[PDB]
Amino acid sequence: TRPAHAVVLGASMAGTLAAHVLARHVDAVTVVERDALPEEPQHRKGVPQARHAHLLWSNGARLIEEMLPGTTDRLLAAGARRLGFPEDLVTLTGQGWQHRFPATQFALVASRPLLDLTVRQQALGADNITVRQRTEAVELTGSGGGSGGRVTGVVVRDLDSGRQEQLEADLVIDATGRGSRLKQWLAALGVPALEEDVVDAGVAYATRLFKAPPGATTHFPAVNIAADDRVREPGRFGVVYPIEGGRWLATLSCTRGAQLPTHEDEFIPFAENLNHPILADLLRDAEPLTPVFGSRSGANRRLYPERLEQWPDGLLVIGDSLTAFNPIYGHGMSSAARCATTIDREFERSVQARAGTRALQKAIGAAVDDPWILAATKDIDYVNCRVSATDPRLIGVDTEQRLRFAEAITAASIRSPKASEIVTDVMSLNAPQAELGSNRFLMAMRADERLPELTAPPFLPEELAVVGLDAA
Amino acid sequence: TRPAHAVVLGASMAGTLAAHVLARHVDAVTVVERDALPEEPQHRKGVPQARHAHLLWSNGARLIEEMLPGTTDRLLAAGARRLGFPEDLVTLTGQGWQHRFPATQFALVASRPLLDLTVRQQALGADNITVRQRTEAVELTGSGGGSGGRVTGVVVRDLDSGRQEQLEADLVIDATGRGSRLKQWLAALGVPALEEDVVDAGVAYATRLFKAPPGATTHFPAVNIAADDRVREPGRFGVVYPIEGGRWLATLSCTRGAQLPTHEDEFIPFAENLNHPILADLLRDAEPLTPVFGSRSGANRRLYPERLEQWPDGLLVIGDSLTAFNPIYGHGMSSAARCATTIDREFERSVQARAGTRALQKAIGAAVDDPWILAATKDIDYVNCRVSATDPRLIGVDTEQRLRFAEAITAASIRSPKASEIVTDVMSLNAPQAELGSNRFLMAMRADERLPELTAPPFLPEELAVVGLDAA
Ligand SMILES: Cc1cc2nc3c(=O)[nH]c(=O)nc-3n(C[C@H](O)[C@H](O)[C@H](O)COP(=O)(O)OP(=O)(O)OC[C@H]3O[C@@H](n4cnc5c(N)ncnc54)[C@H](O)[C@@H]3O)c2cc1C
Ligand SMILES: Cc1cc2nc3c(=O)[nH]c(=O)nc-3n(C[C@H](O)[C@H](O)[C@H](O)COP(=O)(O)OP(=O)(O)OC[C@H]3O[C@@H](n4cnc5c(N)ncnc54)[C@H](O)[C@@H]3O)c2cc1C
Ligand SMILES: CC(=O)OC/C=C(\C)CC[C@@H]1O[C@@]1(C)CC[C@H]1OC1(C)C
Ligand SMILES: [Cl-]
Repeated sequence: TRPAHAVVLGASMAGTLAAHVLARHVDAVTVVERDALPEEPQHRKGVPQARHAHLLWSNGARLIEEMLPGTTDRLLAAGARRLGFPEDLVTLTGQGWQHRFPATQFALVASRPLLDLTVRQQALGADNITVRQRTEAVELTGSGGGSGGRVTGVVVRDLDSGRQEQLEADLVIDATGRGSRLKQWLAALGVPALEEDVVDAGVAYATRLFKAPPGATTHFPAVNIAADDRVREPGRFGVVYPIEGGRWLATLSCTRGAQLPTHEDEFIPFAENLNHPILADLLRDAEPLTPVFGSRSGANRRLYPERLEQWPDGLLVIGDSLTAFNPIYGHGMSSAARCATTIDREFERSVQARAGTRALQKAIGAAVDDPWILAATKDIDYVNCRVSATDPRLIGVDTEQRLRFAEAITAASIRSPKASEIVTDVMSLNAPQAELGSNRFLMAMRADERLPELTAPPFLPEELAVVGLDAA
Repeated sequence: TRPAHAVVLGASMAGTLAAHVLARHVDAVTVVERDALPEEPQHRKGVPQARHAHLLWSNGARLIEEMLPGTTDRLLAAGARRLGFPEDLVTLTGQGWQHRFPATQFALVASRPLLDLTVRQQALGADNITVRQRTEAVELTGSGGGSGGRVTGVVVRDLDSGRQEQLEADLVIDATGRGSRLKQWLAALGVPALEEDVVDAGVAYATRLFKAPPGATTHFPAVNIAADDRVREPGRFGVVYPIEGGRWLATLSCTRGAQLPTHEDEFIPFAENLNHPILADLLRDAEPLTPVFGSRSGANRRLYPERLEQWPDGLLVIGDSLTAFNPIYGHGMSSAARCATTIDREFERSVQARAGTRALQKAIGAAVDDPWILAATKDIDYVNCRVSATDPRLIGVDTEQRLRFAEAITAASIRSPKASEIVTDVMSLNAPQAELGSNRFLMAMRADERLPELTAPPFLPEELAVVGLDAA
């Protein structure tokens, strides 16, 4: 019969959205969150990635807006900014500067804790959602492997008390992020291991918060230095996004074989050694507000529970636990919104053999293919890249043809409007990566006008005035 | 690599939309249509159903509008009407008259040949679609059976000539309607027979065109008379929709075990023996413009090429040939729009070893599940219904439970606004039928007000003035 009680494990983006949606179809929804959840925008041990820059692409923004009307207006009231792509950015690519064509896509930019709090507020207010903060999921109960295994509940442990308790449920949602022990829990229940694709370029991040020159959060574009020669050299990148409170979030990145700034005095010299020193120039005399924060969670890994015949009934895995991506492309939250979107849209059809949770998990798997195959294609050809994947779209490919086509796509997007719009659709997770091989894109790539090469970064004079620069 | 030439077999609703969509992804697209296609709105031997009432539910209309912008305005320019449900209809159900709540869904109503021509106009004009009229596809070429056979092309026969040239293609789409020889073509090439669910209530139709009282096509609602019972007696129904040209399209229907008006003189007496004589009264002094047209195509059929592992590469089946429904629910065209919509949205992702066509056919099959189980559930329990199906949602269900819930839904839909909106979402193919078992709907069914039972059909006095009637 219908599920009556659902336990969502984890209360970050994936868990929160899935819990809000399940509450519409399930009588009772418990959320099990290890951390205490602040009622003020504040960092916390469970989401350490929140220290680094976070783009909410249009896909995620529009999907969240549909689940939770008013969330965008609430975020912008709080000082968030809607960056239009490519209009509101100064971007250096491997092929040159991006012409700031009129915005055809957008991302919402803000400190991640502000976005998390604003979503929790809109989503977890429901009467039939009980969130148990300071509570840790320890393992899953039930049988597994063979014939017809199912998950019956979850053993949770109060952290402030230390007591343990078995929490029974008809449905269990693992949303415990990239560091999920699902594999451990599954081995405990006697479930055979899952298929796992991995494309790991060894990306790491180093981030500092800065106080921005007055007005730069609204009248100065974001600046991104994303040039790369993947097969010869490890990548080195840098970004400066505006966030709320007149602040600049500056995030530097590299791939395996390169070295990030460990100390504060090494931050600027890394931005100086990029293909253009604009970032070092912008941050030279900005006031630093934090030390350097680091992250090493940059690998593209994807589990395939939809392929496991022994997948236990009543168990779903969403978010970073199901599949996590190279954050340079900023799709983690959008694909979290996708998983909750999919649960909302296939739940009723799936509960009418409990082939309904394996149907849910199958629809969920399809929903996250777009960010997986985008990040895996871009990263697969880096020098030193660790690759362990069965995806035929990656393994049996003529690599030099792949990079020649990669350079063509970038060369078209930076200097031709029709080719730029399609790329932003893919970059904003609103169109599949395969659209860039479509005849439509091939004809835009060939027939559209190509503006001249920008010799200097395309800043408006006003914009250089806001930060006290001119010339290049 | 990508397919280069696609042959769409059939140029009705399914074929035309698929041809327009394939043309966006395929360099060359030929459509093979048996009939000659008129440039003026006219009936034709290939679409004999066009004589009978045709509702374009909101689902189909919005899908067509997105693929072919401007089609809605063109239809209404031609005199079509957008019926708002339930506001613009006078409907008798098994549980009483439907309260004309403000419209929460809509259908486009017009003569089917008018809809056919204006969609062909918007769709087949493309540079890379050549339509060869008066040409019949007779059988398929290629390999087949065992491992992974493929279809190489189609043997076509020029009709005005007697000629018989083979037309090769990378992809072939069977859109030849309910009376397609697909099964013959597949058996000849050695592919095993496909799974087929059928729930056939023996539905037949009898239709007459009438000239409507001046203004009634704009200021008088559609009138729908739907019989109550199913388990004791065959159903007897009638509807009168306004169509373009100040005309009334009147279509009467019954299920197996009843007798339809076969000739002209028993039309009125059949609408006279319905549970309310409003239909016979409305056409008593109207001018009949046609003789009575008949149809016996009322069976719910669903093929499962997504289930056949021996399904030939490069072959797709869409439209009525893939799955056909009891037209009382008016979803055939909406499910055609879905099939081309699904092709358009997963073509690029799937042809990227033709493991892509079997993915397309799986995506298409999912798109047509909603009308299938929306047409099979209502019909499954009719007297005399012949059923041969593997669908667990029909075979393993408590008959009295299905019936008890059916009347509860209708009793709620006719007298409660919140319950009415959800039902119209489902009936207009905008929500899966499983939504009517949702917690959302169950609490709408229980918490929303129930207006008093309507004693008389709910015509406004103004409306009866337009047609010269009064009383009940
Ligand atoms: C450096 C970096 C930059 C990123 N930038 C972007 C970006 O620009 N845009 C974007 O869209 N995405 C970005 N991402 C990805 C994004 O942060 C995640 O995809 C997003 O947070 C969704 O993760 P999640 O909800 O699945 O789990 P997480 O966000 O990782 O959270 C897991 C939650 O589960 C809880 N939990 C864990 N274990 C247990 C347990 N045993 N019991 C109870 N609770 C538990 C944790 O406390 C936490 O609250 C970035 C990621 C990184 C690392
Ligand atoms: C009585 C009745 C009422 C209906 N009412 C509604 C309604 O209210 N709403 C709704 O949405 N749907 C309704 N339908 C269904 C709707 O008519 C169809 O679903 C719709 O026309 C889509 O069909 P199709 O394009 O797949 O094939 P069809 O419309 O049946 O057309 C098949 C085409 O293929 C061609 N063809 C066939 N064989 C060959 C061959 N060997 N070689 C070449 N060409 C060939 C034919 O000439 C024709 O052009 C109704 C159907 C019937 C029978
Ligand atoms: C980096 C490379 O060659 O990999 C292939 C590139 C692909 C598949 C598309 C990515 C776009 O080329 C990028 C990186 C430029 C877009 C940015 O200008 C923005 C701000 C819209
Ligand atoms: Cl991190």
